[PDB]
Amino acid sequence: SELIVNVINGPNLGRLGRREPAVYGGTTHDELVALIEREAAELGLKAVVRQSDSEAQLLDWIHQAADAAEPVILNAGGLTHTSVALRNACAELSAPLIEVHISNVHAHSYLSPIATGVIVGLGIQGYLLALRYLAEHVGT
Amino acid sequence: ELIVNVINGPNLGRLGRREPAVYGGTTHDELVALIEREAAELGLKAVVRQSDSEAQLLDWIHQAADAAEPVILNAGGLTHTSVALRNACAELSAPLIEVHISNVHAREEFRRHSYLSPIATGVIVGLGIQGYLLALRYLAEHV
Ligand SMILES: O=C1[C@@H](O)[C@H](O)C[C@](O)(C(=O)O)[C@@H]1Cc1c(F)c(F)c(F)c(F)c1F
Ligand SMILES: O=C1[C@@H](O)[C@H](O)C[C@](O)(C(=O)O)[C@@H]1Cc1c(F)c(F)c(F)c(F)c1F
Ligand SMILES: O=C1[C@@H](O)[C@H](O)C[C@](O)(C(=O)O)[C@@H]1Cc1c(F)c(F)c(F)c(F)c1F
Ligand SMILES: O=C(O)c1ccc(O)c(O)c1Cc1c(F)c(F)c(F)c(F)c1F
Ligand SMILES: [Cl-]
Ligand SMILES: [Cl-]
Ligand code: NA
Repeated sequence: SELIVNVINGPNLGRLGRREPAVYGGTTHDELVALIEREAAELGLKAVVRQSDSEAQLLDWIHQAADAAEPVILNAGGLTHTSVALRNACAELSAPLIEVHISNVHAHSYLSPIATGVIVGLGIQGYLLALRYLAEHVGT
Repeated sequence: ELIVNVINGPNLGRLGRREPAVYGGTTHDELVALIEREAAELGLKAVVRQSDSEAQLLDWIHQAADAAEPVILNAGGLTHTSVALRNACAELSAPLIEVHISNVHAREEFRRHSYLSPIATGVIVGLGIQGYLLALRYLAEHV
């Protein structure tokens, strides 16, 4: 069966493509969802791509990915340097966790120390590169 | 076509020989071939070089700066320890992608941080040797 991958975007990402397109790119979150779904499907993956500004909703999704042993690509957005609850929930995942940021945040994520790996600064392509890693490192 | 420089620092010459259970069984020589194959596939040329010498790495980075070529850099044992390397990289006009095989944020970061991360285009850590191939894909799509 095709590998289910959850792609979770946190606060601010709802404004992707609308807010500061000269910094984070012109692609909207809707277009990002479609691009990720297409590329995942090409790789034999099923991407479940969601955005929320609610910490509670993000935790809720992470908990389901934990129980289901499904990989997660997480861009915590505005919660990246603030939510300990996200860190704590992600610590319970039993499949890979790839943290992704569009911009190079380094120019102290709670998530990075507990993620499998991290991709930052590579734009929206970072999500696609994370998919390609998972396609090669998680089996069906 | 585009020429990409992959530069590997100290320790990376022992890839596949040192702690293969941690960094993988693929040797640096085999990594070169994997990178070369992927660059052929993507329509890029890749030059892959490794040295344990900081001075040698600085020379290669200065040369990439003068040539205006992109750099994929795994500073290896110099990651947390060479300001000079960062200064050299600051003069690169083409993209700079930092790659680490291991997730450096998980293993040994208490005080110390990568010097390169703030000035890199982007960073890939923890994705194993595939991280190099992923960085190549980024470069192919971006010039
Ligand atoms: O929401 C954020 C920032 O709070 C975070 O520090 C970086 C971040 O996670 C990233 O580079 O992916 C993301 C950056 C960011 C924004 F900061 C923002 F305001 C947006 F509208 C947006 F689409 C966007 F991607
Ligand atoms: O929370 C859920 C599921 O319980 C529901 O069946 C679908 C659902 O509401 C949706 O497609 O938006 C959502 C699916 C879902 C998950 F099931 C999940 F494990 C995630 F990690 C996740 F990000 C995600 F979006
Ligand atoms: O040389 C290093 C470490 O000194 C560095 O902290 C991380 C590092 O840059 C990375 O994960 O890519 C690299 C890790 C590492 C090693 F630490 C090492 F001893 C090797 F033989 C090796 F091949 C290797 F990749
Ligand atoms: O918030 C805490 O201090 C804490 C204390 C005791 C615990 O058993 C515990 O799990 C936490 C919360 C916590 C994590 F869940 C976790 F995954 C961490 F990496 C962490 F540092 C942490 F501290
Ligand atoms: Cl890609
Ligand atoms: Cl790949
Ligand atoms: Na495609």
